[PDB]
Amino acid sequence: WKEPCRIELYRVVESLAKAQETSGEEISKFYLPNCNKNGFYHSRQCETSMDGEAGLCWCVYPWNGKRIPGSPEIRGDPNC
Ligand SMILES: [Fe+2]
Repeated sequence: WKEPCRIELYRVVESLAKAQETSGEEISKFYLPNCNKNGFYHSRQCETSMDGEAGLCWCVYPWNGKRIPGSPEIRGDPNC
């Protein structure tokens, strides 16, 4: 797609909404694609947190949102 992150974000949000309907426990962290305004992926991708815990972050190729091999994953800005 020309805006792969934007498209994925919409789909993930829809899927999350559906999952929450039947979810056996309230999920307070989840991954929403972190998109730039052009519809691609920010180099940094972070888990969304709603529980006062830092989300995991990792680094991705902006054109596909796939984790860069050998790049770090930490609960903080990995400095991608
Ligand atoms: Fe970026």
